Amino acid sequence: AKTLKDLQGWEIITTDEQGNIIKRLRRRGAKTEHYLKRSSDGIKLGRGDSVVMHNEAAGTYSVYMIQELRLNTINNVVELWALTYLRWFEVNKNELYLTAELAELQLFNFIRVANVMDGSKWEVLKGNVDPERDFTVRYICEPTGEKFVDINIEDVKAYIKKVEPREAQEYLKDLTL
Amino acid sequence: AKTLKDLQGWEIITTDEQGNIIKRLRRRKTEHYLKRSSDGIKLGRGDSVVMHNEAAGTYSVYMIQELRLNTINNVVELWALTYLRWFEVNPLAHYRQFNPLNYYNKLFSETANKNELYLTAELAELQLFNFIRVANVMDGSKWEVLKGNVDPERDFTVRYICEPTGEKFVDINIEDVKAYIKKVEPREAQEYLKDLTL
Amino acid sequence: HRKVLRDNIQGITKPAIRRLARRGGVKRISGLIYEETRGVLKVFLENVIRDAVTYTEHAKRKTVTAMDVVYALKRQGRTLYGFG
Amino acid sequence: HRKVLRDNIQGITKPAIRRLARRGGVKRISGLIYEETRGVLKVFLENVIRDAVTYTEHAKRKTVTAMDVVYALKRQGRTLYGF
Amino acid sequence: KTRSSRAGLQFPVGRVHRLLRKGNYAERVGAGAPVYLAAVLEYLTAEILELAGNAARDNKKTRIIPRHLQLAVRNDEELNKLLGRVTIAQGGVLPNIQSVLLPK
Amino acid sequence: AKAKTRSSRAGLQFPVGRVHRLLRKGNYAERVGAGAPVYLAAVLEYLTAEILELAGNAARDNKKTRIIPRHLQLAVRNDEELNKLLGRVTIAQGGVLPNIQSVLLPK
Amino acid sequence: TRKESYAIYVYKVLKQVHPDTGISSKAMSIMNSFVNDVFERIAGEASRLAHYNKRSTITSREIQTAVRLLLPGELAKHAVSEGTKAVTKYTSA
Amino acid sequence: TRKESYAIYVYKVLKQVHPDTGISSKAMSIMNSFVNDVFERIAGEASRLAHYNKRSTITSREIQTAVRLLLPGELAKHAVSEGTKAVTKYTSA
Amino acid sequence: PHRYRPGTVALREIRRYQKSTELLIRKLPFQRLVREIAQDFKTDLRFQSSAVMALQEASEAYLVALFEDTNLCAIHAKRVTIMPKDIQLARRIRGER
Amino acid sequence: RYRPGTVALREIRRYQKSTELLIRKLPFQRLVREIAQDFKTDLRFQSSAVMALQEASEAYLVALFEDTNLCAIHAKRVTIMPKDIQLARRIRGER
DNA sequence: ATCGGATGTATATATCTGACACGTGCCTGGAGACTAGGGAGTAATCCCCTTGGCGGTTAAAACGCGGGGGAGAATCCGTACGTGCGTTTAAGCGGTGCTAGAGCTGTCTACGACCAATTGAGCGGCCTCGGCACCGGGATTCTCGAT
DNA sequence: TCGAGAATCCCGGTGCCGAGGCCGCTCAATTGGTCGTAGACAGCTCTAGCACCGCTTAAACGCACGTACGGATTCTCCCCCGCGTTTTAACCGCCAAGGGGATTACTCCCTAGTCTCCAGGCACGTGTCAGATATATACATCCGAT
Repeated sequence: AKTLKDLQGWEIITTDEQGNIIKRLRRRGAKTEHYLKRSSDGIKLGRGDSVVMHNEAAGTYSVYMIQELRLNTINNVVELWALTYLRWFEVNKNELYLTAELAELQLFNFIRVANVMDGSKWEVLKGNVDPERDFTVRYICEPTGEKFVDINIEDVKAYIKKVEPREAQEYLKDLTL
Repeated sequence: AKTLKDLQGWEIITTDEQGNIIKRLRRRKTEHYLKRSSDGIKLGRGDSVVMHNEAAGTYSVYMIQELRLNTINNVVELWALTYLRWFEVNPLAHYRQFNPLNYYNKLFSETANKNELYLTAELAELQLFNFIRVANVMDGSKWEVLKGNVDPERDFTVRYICEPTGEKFVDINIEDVKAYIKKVEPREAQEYLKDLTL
Repeated sequence: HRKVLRDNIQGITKPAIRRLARRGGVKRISGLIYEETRGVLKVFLENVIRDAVTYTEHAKRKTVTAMDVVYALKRQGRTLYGFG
Repeated sequence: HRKVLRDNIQGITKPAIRRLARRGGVKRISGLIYEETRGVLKVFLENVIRDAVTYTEHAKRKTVTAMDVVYALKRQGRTLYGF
Repeated sequence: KTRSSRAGLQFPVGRVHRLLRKGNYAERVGAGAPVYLAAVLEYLTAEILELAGNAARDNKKTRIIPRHLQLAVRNDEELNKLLGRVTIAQGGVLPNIQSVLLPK
Repeated sequence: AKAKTRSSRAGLQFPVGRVHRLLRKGNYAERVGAGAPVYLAAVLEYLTAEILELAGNAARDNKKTRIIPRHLQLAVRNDEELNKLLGRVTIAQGGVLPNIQSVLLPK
Repeated sequence: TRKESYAIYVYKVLKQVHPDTGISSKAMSIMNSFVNDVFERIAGEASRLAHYNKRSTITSREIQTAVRLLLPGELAKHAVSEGTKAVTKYTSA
Repeated sequence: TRKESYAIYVYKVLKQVHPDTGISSKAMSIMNSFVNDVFERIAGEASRLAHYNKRSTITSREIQTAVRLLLPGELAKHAVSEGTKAVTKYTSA
Repeated sequence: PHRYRPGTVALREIRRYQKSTELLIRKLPFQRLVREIAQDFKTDLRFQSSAVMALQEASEAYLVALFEDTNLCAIHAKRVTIMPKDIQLARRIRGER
Repeated sequence: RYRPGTVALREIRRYQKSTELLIRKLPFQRLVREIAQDFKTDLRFQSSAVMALQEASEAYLVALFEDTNLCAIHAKRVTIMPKDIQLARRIRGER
């Protein structure tokens, strides 16, 4: 969000490590995590969560993975940093591809929250598939659309949730060379 | 001088080696002095002057050592080493270093010379509205060769260098002091004359 | 989809660090020196570029100009001439 | 006429310099260290006091106050708190 | 009802505004700058005072002397980076002896 | 009557009116006396003349009729006081002075 | 004459973070010098920011950018946060 | 639009010091940066001087004291000279 | 087969790279490095040519000065070979670590 | 009697846990006045002024001694030498 | 290694004391209520300059190998520095006494801000030529292995 | 310390693009006033900086003794330099698209300004309690004897 009137439907929730927090004094060795809750139905977006956004620049829609949550930058009250996915037409139409290319998302383009699984979970759950909600991610490649390296997407979710962004980004960069 | 009109009767002249100037850029040391225009009286480094000390009430002789220019309070500052009058010395120190307090005062005031000054390593800023005339300083030999024609206001002699407290006298050539003041920068000359008596 | 930039710190080649040291009057260079120099240069550039992007963002611009680098350097006590 | 203050840099005694070095984590001290330290301290105080006296004279005062010293120290990149 | 009371702070928003207006920093000063500036100063004072109080209680002293301030500042990385070229009077130094100089 | 620039009254080349404007509107003080711009412009012109003299000597030593930044770096770093004034300053395209330690020399 | 400081405010802050803790007069002067130093740093940086962009006003935006330039690490985070809270209250009351 | 500089003045001073000597654009921009840096330094020091003495005006005395604070050694002396001359001419006209 | 002794070509390179002012790092790798460092602050940034040129000027200046200090630190240990310990000491005295 | 070095380490710990000034007040005040005598004649100093001067000087010298100790250890030594101070002041930029 | 003596230190408790925390009068600075002139928000448009691409050259980078020499380890010697102990010195203190000068005040004047008319100084654009870059050819100055 | 080989240096020739001079042409510097207040300045108050005296005793100085540390010295291993060969991607010239940097114009929001009103915070004063100081008592540590 740029202004304060651009996130009226949302709310910023702060957590110590896993429990809820609502405080000021910089505590020693306690890094605070942030996420944002849409009050319309209490939808929570934090690090690791993959979302679907309306990409009006391409005419289609794009899928991202929230990596970092900058609060109160010197231009945007909230900056949503996310890794980009490569859709099917940039290389099964519900198989995505992770990239280290980052992007800044604005909340007014949010649609739903993508359910990303691997190959085993994709074969296990074939009869109950939703085209606009469930996706599978097996590889990670470059933004150009080549050099595919298979990786468990659940482990990547956990690692983005755990380690700091400035380290995981460089980690994902050197995974394809 | 504090303001410009405080030196209105004077003029600042600078010479580099011999010639005069009426420079801007630096070059590979300029000397400054001030001339009274009513009679062309030149005060430079090493020159001895007499000042009206309105604190003691009498007068006091000084030796110009440095000529600071364009300070943040004075347009021209006149730094000078101080001399010691015959009544500003310690009689006990001279009677113990060379050989009841009133008796030594008697001995000194009767036997000493009225115009024998002594240098000091302490300096005092001078102002031109207390200047009288330029002093002529002799050494040990020239004071004895010139005994008959001695102006009591223009002729003085200095043989020893001592501390301002008036003790620990050390003799040195006063003409060599006049030369050494003009030769080297004041930062080193003041230090040298300071450690001559410790 | 812009071109992915990775391992560009390796672009500071060994002969480049060698030339920089030769200008600094260094006769012999240990092996581990080059990696250390790459790290130190990364730290320096990170600080300067973070401050310059702060200046650019404050001006509500998307193009980092030379004046931003100059202001960041002068803020860090590294005043640079020749760019304004 | 005050007694001439001469070679007061020698007043920075050897035990005082030794204490300063002990605070700085020094175990063994050479001989030339003492005169070297006297010179270093003399240059330091020369610069700082020259700036402080410039500040005092600009205020048309004859007394060097604490604010002059704090301003000089700040001007030389050695900001001092407490005064 | 002072502006410091309206913004829920303890530092004087009015005095900070006066200092910004008459400190020769710019022709005009917005009415939101003193609030933000006083809030930041309050946070910094709070951080230093809380770390100094911790160090003082660890020294079994209920009053904060400059030594507690120096300990709190030099033991905190970001505070020490904030006061790099700054000297705290009556603060001494942190106890640190090199591992080379330990006896054998 | 007729106009007359203050730079002519002071006998300088640097602009006295521009320095006066930069001082009054530069957020330095409430007001600026009429003597500050003259003094400041004079000091700036003197320092510029010093730099330019040393750099022109450095340019003539290479038998070049135009001053390049290398000449400025030579002029600044070979002068003690100018190098002390421009201590924390980087002159772009200036290079370093020809200097090699004693121990690194061949034996 | 009266020469003011930041004593009472630092005392309030100290009693808020540590209710049973006093402070010496020397440490008081140190805290006052620290406050004034940080103030002049932030104000100079905001002034430079306004001057670079040909603006004539020190808004809160310049203060926030100056804080992000001067305060390092997590201090820069929390401080910004605190700066945003006060403003939010001030525009409400 | 117009953005001014010290190019013509630096060129005048150069032709004074070296009549038939030129200067490249990079060196010209370096000279402009130097002039602006010295300006900022002296004007800031004079500003802080006047602010210390509860003064509201920047007189040439503040510039002189700032010069003696900043410029080292003989560079100060000559500079003060070159300042005073200018002033004494301007105050005469 | 003519062959120079170890250290001769080193001193010749010192003299060769001390009398010139050209940038000693390759330009395009440096520009890509600057962009890779800046992409972590704001996405899709643009740079004036003068911006990356000033960055490279300042970077090479800082590295040359640090190398001078590091060589002084190596000589102080009675050595002619700069080592990471010398760089660490140099940046410790400067206050950079 | 202790080995040479034990009393020195005890001095280190003592002077690191304390914050008192390590230089005598009156000789330092005389030094300050002597130095100022070459700048302006007949100057006066508040007690707080000379005290701030002494605090600044002591901080400067102790920090310089820490850097000098590092300079000595870098050369595989445990004794500080004048070349260590000179190198430290050179790296700092004071030289 | 293990154990006793000696040394200085961490530690427990108690005792002054002067520095700190709070009470009080008050006055000068901050708030409330308006107004106004301009700075800043915001949209529209020109156009500059940033991004990107492609092909060919080749100069720089990368790799590898011989080997000189530099870093590092281990040794030996002299001496410089640490550690106590007794003697010498003056720092520190705790008062008094004074007076120079910091500090506050009450004018009153000269000097600087502010605005309107005028222009020529300093800006941007436009050639255009010569100082300098580029390249080659021959001379000079090293470097290094040995008669 | 004498020649063969190899870097650099200096000079002649050619071409190029950037430094310089000049042309209008906006706009900011000048001129010419008026008016407001900042500070120059003499005067009074009175703060505190200078000077001093003697006493106590902690600090500094000098000296004896010994040891451990710095510095010189020899030897050795491997690592970094010189140089040759192969590979690569920097670099230059030329072209095209358009993103976003400036500039302009209109509007209106905001902050300086003032006048009045009042209370927040400071100078002053006072009592009293946490820390500097002290004495003594375990206790860790050092260091040599065994």
